[PDB]
Amino acid sequence: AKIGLFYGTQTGVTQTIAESIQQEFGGESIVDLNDIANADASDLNAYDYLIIGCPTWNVGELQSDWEGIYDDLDSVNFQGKKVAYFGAGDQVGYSDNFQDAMGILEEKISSLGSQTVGYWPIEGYDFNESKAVRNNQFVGLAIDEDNQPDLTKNRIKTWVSQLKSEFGL
Ligand SMILES: Cc1cc2nc3c(=O)[nH]c(=O)nc-3n(C[C@H](O)[C@H](O)[C@H](O)COP(=O)(O)O)c2cc1C
Repeated sequence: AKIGLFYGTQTGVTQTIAESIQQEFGGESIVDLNDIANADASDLNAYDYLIIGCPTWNVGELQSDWEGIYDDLDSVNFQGKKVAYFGAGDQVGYSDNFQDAMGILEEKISSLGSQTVGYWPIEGYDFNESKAVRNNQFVGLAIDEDNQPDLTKNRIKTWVSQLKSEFGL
């Protein structure tokens, strides 16, 4: 497929989100679903468009699978690639580290030369701090299944519509 979606998940929430995003784009012919646990950093070179999904764990940390491959990301040339991000988090229980993982990954990947696409508004959330916020916007789609499960479907539909334009679809 033209778009490669790489996700990491601990309790399965991020995977379900990834599956809905794939479905919203039109299926396997449009988006390849890849678990980062089974991937090598170089697998990311094969796509011009990437979607990175990662839930925040422990104290504002990367999901373990993303944690593992983090240092290897330096070996991938991201120049010219357009990358979107999404993450699962808990704004109530971790109000000081909401969606930190997504922020940590975007900081690293954008520093390697990629173009971030898919900024999302912060107004629909209530949190104190997040490493995923830049100039009053999230760097990617923030999902909260713990506190706002009723908003997920529409958030995904809206975000995917937004990305289609930016990914040339
Ligand atoms: C031990 C623990 C630590 C967590 N830490 C954070 C955090 O620092 N920031 C955040 O936004 N969410 C945090 N969360 C919420 C999770 O990211 C959230 O439950 C998410 O749906 C987990 O996704 P997964 O099933 O894909 O791994 C934490 C949850 C648990 C159980």
